[PDB]
Amino acid sequence: MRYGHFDDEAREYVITTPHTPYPWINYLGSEQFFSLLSHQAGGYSFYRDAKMRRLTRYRYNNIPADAGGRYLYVNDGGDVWTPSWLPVKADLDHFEARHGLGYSTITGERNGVRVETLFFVPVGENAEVQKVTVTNTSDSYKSLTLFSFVEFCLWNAQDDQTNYQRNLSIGEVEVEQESPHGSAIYHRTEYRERRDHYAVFAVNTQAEGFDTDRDTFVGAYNSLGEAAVPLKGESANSVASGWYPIGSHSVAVSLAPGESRELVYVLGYVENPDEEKWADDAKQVVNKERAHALLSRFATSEQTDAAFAALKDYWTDLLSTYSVSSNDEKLDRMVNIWNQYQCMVTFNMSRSASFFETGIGRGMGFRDSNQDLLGFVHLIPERARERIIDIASTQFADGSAYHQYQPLTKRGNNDIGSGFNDDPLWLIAGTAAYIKETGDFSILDEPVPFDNEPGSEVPLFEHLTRSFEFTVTHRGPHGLPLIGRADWNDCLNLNCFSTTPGESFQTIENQAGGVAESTFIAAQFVLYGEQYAELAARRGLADVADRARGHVAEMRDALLTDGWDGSWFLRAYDYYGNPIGTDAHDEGKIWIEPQGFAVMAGVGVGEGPQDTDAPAIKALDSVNEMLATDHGMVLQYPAYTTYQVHMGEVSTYPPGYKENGGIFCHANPWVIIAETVVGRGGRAFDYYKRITPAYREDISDVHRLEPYVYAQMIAGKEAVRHGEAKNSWLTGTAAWNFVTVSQYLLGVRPEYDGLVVDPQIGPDVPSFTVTRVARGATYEITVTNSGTDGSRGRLVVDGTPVEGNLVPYAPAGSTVRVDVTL
Amino acid sequence: MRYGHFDDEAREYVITTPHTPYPWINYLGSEQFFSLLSHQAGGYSFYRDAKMRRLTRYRYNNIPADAGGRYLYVNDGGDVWTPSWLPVKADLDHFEARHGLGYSTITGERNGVRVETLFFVPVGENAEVQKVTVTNTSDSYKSLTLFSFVEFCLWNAQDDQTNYQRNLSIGEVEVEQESPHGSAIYHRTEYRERRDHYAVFAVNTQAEGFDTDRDTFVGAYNSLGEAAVPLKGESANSVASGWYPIGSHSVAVSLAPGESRELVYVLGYVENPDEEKWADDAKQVVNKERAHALLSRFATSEQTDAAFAALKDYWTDLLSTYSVSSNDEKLDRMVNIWNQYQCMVTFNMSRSASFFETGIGRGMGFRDSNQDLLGFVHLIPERARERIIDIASTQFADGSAYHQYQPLTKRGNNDIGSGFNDDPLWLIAGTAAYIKETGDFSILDEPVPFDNEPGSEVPLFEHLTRSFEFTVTHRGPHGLPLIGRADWNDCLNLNCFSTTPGESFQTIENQAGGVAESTFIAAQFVLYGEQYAELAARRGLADVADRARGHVAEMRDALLTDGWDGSWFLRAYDYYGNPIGTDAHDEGKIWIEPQGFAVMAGVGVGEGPQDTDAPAIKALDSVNEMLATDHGMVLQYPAYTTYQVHMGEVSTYPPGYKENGGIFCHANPWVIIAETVVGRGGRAFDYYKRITPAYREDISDVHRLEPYVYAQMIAGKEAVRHGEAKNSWLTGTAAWNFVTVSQYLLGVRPEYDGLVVDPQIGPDVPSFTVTRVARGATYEITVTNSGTDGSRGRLVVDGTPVEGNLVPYAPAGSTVRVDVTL
Ligand SMILES: OC[C@H]1O[C@@H](O[C@H]2[C@H](O)[C@@H](O)[C@H](O)O[C@@H]2CO)[C@H](O)[C@@H](O)[C@@H]1O
Ligand SMILES: OC[C@H]1O[C@@H](O[C@H]2[C@H](O)[C@@H](O)[C@H](O)O[C@@H]2CO)[C@H](O)[C@@H](O)[C@@H]1O
Repeated sequence: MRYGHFDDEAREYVITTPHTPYPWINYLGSEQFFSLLSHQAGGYSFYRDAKMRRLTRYRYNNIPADAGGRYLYVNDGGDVWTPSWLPVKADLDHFEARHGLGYSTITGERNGVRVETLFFVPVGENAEVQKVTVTNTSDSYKSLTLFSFVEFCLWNAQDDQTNYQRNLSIGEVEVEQESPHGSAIYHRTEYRERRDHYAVFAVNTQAEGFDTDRDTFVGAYNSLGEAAVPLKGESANSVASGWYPIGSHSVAVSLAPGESRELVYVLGYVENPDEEKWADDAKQVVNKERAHALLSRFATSEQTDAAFAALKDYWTDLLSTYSVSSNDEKLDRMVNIWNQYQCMVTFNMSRSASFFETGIGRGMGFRDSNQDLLGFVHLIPERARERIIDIASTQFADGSAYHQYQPLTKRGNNDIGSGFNDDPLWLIAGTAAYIKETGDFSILDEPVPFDNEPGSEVPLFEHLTRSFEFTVTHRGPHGLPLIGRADWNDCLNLNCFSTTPGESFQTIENQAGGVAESTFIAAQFVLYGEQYAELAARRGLADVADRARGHVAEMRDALLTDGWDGSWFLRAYDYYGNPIGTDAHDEGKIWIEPQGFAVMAGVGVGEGPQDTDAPAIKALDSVNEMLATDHGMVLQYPAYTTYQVHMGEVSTYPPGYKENGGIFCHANPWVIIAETVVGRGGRAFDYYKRITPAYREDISDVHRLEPYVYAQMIAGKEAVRHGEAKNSWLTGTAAWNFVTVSQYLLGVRPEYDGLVVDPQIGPDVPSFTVTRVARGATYEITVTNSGTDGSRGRLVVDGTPVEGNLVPYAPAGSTVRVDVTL
Repeated sequence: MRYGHFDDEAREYVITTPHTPYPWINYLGSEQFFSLLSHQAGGYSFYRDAKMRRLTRYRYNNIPADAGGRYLYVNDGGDVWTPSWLPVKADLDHFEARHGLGYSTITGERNGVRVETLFFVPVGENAEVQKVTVTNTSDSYKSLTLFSFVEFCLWNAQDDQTNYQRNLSIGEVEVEQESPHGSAIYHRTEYRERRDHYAVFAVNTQAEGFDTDRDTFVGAYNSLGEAAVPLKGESANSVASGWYPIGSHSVAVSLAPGESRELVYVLGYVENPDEEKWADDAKQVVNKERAHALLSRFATSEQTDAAFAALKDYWTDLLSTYSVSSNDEKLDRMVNIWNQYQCMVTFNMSRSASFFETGIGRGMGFRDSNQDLLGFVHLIPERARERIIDIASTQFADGSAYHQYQPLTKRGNNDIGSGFNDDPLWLIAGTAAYIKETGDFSILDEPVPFDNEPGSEVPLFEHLTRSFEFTVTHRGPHGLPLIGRADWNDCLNLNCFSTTPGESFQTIENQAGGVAESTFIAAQFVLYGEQYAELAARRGLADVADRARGHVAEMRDALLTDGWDGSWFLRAYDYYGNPIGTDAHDEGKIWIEPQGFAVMAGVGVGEGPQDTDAPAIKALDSVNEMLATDHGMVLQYPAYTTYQVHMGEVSTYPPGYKENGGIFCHANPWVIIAETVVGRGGRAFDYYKRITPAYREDISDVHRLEPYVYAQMIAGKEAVRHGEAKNSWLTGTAAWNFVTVSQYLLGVRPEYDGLVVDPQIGPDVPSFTVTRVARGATYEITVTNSGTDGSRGRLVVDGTPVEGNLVPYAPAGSTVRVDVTL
């Protein structure tokens, strides 16, 4: 199956039909106000946060899945149809949806009329802009009347979705048909309350009608695709007290054959200071200064078109700092465009919102973002520097770290689990990278506070220390670090033991005590121990850059003595000291995570890939023998047939699903560089094209999802719908896979002291040109691949031959030639 | 407008059409497993708790509102229609829905075929039973194939509704078409987990088909009313791994004209002990012992019909202990049947679940139930005695009381507000009543624990004490009690002061400090102070029955000195000591609550109703002048045009809505007995028929709701949709209105020492016969009304004339004649 294709030259994914398997969406807006739009126009919009400021209403778990998005109702002499197809689901002459960078296009054609919409949230404007181009393709005349639809969300998801007792009575909105530039509306529910803000919906034509109550608009005994006003041929011009409010404007267009009209809408998170909140001393009308302007800069096609480019350039500039030329377009589009893109949504989304994220329970994770930053520091160091400090601030003076944080209020959340003992080291992982990208040792000296509590601020370095030493303090009799609530994945909870339903495994209570340990953590800390022992050293804290350096080794050395199976690494030593993931169990002998993660860190790594006396090698050989799937590497194997009380949420999952014998994309990219690390270039790549969606276009139907995005969860060999990927769009895999090709496969990877060129792509890719902007200097890396396992590139920089993996950092505005053969 | 009528003789409300304004529902099941069914069959089912054990999926905020209930798909030679009309919304020949006591009937007729369903949850069976009677009314032959639908809810609402990341992968279910008695299914999602339970769906015929995945059943690009399998003429026999699972069974029926077939379904919260959980040592199949039986007792029409009666009798017995004979059927049906019924749903529902209650955030309230018990002690004292102890147990040794409690785990909840300073006295209000009903001073000596914490248990008396003295400790410079988070209604939060959105006013933080006081509380405590000073006295704690007695008076006396406006009672003294609800403000001078509640308690009450020098009188005169509406008495007046920072959630509401100038039914019945208390019988009644739905049948369209139920919130004079009632079905008004007629209007009201007959019904009702079962003896109260304001009844018990309002308690099996003229 296939439903579209990639148009690289245009930097976009094209879709043939609305009969996609599952709704495929794009993420609009990269700064403060993002919108989510299904190729069906289905989806919704929010400012900063969607838990709290959900501009508009979406309903998951819908029948059919996803009826309800931004819609245009069109009546052609009693004919009502929508190009979104949804909701009316009409017979279309032609249809197509193209995803873009910051935007998407929806175009629909029924009965001699063409409606095309441009969807985009443009830069600087906390508003989703829409540019319509209803064009008439008929010899005859078409005289149409157009209905625009939207369903506001009363600003708050948890309260809105779920709490109707207070909620149905607060829905007051204002109308202003005679607006300066056209005619609009202003959802202001709760504004009389503490709110000093609202949303604006408009069109740039004097609307000859409108509506602001849904039932009024659609009438009872009804569906969306059966909307009542669009069929009546005009608008009931409802006005709302209570219940659910929507925005609409009645518009008619008359167009000679081929004739056309342009219509621009403007949905905006409009907002005022408190003082100028009111147009009254009554305080009964909303200040509309800051919204008149809004719809004011977006009131022609010249401006809407003008904006379209602005961002195009925005992305267009944006992709430069890393790009590629090769034979494997499949590769190219994903690094170049679509993956570097998928990387971005995450920087901003954390894992808050997706179509699998109700984006209520989830703000931004400490762990998901620190790992998210890697994928992003190179997109925009400046923006990134802040996150480090925004995320670091959710740091306890304990060293212990807020599992996550509420995006909007920028404050810690205990809402979803607590006591995850690996978090603390993340800080170092993403952070240490900042500097590699920039050389900015400035951020260490920035002062970062503890828990957001003022007066506590310390240079960000203490946040690196605290977390480093959190482990050192917190480890088990094996010298192995403690798992607590969990290492990485939250499905491994040794200290839970629970038979009473109704309590999530992440909120559920965690029992005091243990001798319990994670080898996945120990692994990470052997990577990051050094991450900070060094940065601390360049600090001139030489005496404490060794202590730190030493604690890794006790730990380096205790991760082979005590976490080794002579074939693979132990998943963990559970609660009373017994192990987990030994060959000594029926189910779950091999767990992929210490495996990939302990080789990236370099543990048990020998002379070459030829040498098989290297635990590195034995360790990967096996995931190869055991975990590895054609679609990717299941988390561990085999999955469970019974509920391991002692472990936690892990076995709750049927076999083949998720953290239970499911392919956890995220876990996968960790192992690849292990292949590269190891020198098994050919293998890694095979892995990377394995869990990779560039190469996804093939069986769009196996996936049922977006062929352009790294989706956590592609179903397991054990499961019936294996090759079933869910939760696309918001997986650290976006950030961790870019990494690999960024830095380990295409081996263009930075350091504090120079740019390191070291490819390991297997023979599949024999030639490429990587251009990476570093420190202002462009590096043009033309490379010759011949594929020897354990082969390496020799560098010839600027015509002269050099030693190292390394290139000296070059003065800006300078352009530098690297040639490396391997 | 009107859409049905009352059929008293049958004890049921009948409906003509599915084109009701808003969905009208009934509550099935009175013990452990209740289901909610819209007359459209729309709704859902749960065991004990619906937050946690939602058997099946409902979606609020649906378009149209409420597509999705229990549905039967019928195909008549390629013709698919549903009698629920919903979801397919087809053209019906004839249609009708009758609500019942514990059940409802849905009957639909299209194209020469008749399908009638009986819906009921029967006694002892934690299952909703369905009895279908597809009958053919045609001269020709109809050969049909029938599809039954249901959409399971993965047991947990908060997790299910909102949390799709883990959720879509756990949906494993089992099928067994060849079941002993017919063919069925067993939603067992999470069962491999801590669950030791599940649900069973069946029919009693070998099903010639089935389905257990929704999309599979309906296919994509689809709605419910456009289900895909019902149209194909057979079932895809889906089986589910992950996603949303449903239950269906393919059934065909062939019937001569007038010929008919009977079909019984059985949806059940089936459950096992842990040990016998498994049919395997594999633990990969669900024990089905306890479910085979389930569908086993319900596998003929003889048993289904047999059960129908059992409960009919159940209610049928149930209404005896209080009933009436009069001219005002309008009155009769509500006391007798429909109100005493509405009373019951509440005992069980608290305010957890309604169609306005997502029934996730809300378990059972301390305050809503204590007040709920009043309405119910007489239905079933035994059941009631436990609640007192179940609810009392959510009592802090502080005296301070858990605002509410999680129904299922039976434990306190801080989820929704905390620090409500009136709660504590509720305990006395409902509890003291227990005894009046029964004489059971046993419950005081029951031992009730504190916070559910063992070892703390004390006779329930300390729970009466604690709460009594909680106030005494907690009062303001006026000697008035403190409001804290709130008195009664949660919209009056003096100590909040908040301009930052996103925090509910009940969870939001409450500021330490105050001189803030509620007069509504003070009022209550003057009613309950005595409630317990006496019970304590009959204890022989005479020395402490006076201290207690005294604290009322300081308080009786401080409620007129300090809470009086010479016209009405002060709503409260706010945070720095300034008052609220004085005639001294533009908005909100008169607040109905101290008014009704301070006259029920008897404060400022004079010689008669003629006397107008009585604050009682001035106080009600005014609510009459100010608050009183044709539809009922708005909470206070006038409502707000601006947000009183100091007050809290109160002004967030537009004028005319809810706790803001909205008719708060609940507040209303408090005042009536004030009229009765006062002697203004004629007025009270006028009030009671005023906010009363018996008399609701009139303009079914003003209400948009169930004409048989007390709905909190009927919109205000100030609001546009005034006469708009929302949130029907779960208002303490059900419990508090029964009270009034129970005890004050029809004046058949109990005490510790005898039965008190004292009507005050105004002249509208000149004659009645009340039969009330007390202490085993039936009391037949034939009464003669002539209506003098301040008139009273003289009693002639058993032919001989007596003095008092009082009748001596009569030895059981005895029947007693009361004649009273007034
Ligand atoms: O476990 C891997 C990754 O999962 C994230 O936790 C999720 C997880 O995705 C899901 O499979 C499980 O069912 O629910 C939890 C909810 O938190 C988490 O964000 C990461 O820390 C973790 O590494
Ligand atoms: O306030 C009266 C009654 O209301 C209940 O609190 C509700 C209330 O119904 C609603 O109008 C407000 O918007 O929300 C709160 C949520 O708790 C409460 O159950 C009662 O205590 C109270 O007397």
